[PDB]
Amino acid sequence: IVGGYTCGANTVPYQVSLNSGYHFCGGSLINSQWVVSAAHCYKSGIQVRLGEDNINVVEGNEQFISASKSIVHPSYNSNTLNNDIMLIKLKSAASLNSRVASISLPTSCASAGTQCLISGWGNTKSSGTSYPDVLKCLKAPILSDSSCKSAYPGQITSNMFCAGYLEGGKDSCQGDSGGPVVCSGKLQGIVSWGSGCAQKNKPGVYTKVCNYVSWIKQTIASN
Ligand SMILES: NC(=[NH2+])N1CCCCC1
Ligand SMILES: [Ca+2]
Repeated sequence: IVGGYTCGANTVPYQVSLNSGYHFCGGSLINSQWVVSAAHCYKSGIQVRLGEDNINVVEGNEQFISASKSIVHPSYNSNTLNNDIMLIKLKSAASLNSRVASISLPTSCASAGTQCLISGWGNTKSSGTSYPDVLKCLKAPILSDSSCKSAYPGQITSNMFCAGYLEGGKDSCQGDSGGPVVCSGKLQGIVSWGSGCAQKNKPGVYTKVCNYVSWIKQTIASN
């Protein structure tokens, strides 16, 4: 997260870290057995880390649970990142508490101008590299589809939206992928892609979760 702030420990209790020997992506807990992330975060051997603040220190509220299965969206296109969403099932259910909590799925799509909370352990610099140990947060509005498509001609589908600031300085970044965009208490986005980080006229691009609720619910009910 570039241009954000330190969330505070466990203040984003649905935020998970995906670990394969190291943190490599975020995700969101949607019930005690299932996490939503980005398809471009797919790999085998994922351990889901819940209750994290400092990802380099055991602080006492963590749960580390291996994934038993991962399901990439059937229509995911790795060239274009269309349908950049996957589901991860936990081998054992998480123990839900104030610091390990699920986030609700949308009942409809959110409007442009709605303010959202984006979070992750990704790079905090727009030129160069610095990774935080603790979770970072950014408040950012959903941008109009026209400003999104103007920034990325030919690349935006109906399964994507932009959020952030056209003036630059505030954005998600490498290592935030797969993590949440929450608006009005609902998981509306997944950190997906962008051009650089926090650059002018290049807002972040997010998977549009409201298009996937039926797929999510049916997939988890059958797996
Ligand atoms: N929002 C961005 N600029 N991103 C998304 C996360 C990966 C790097 C590009
Ligand atoms: Ca920790």
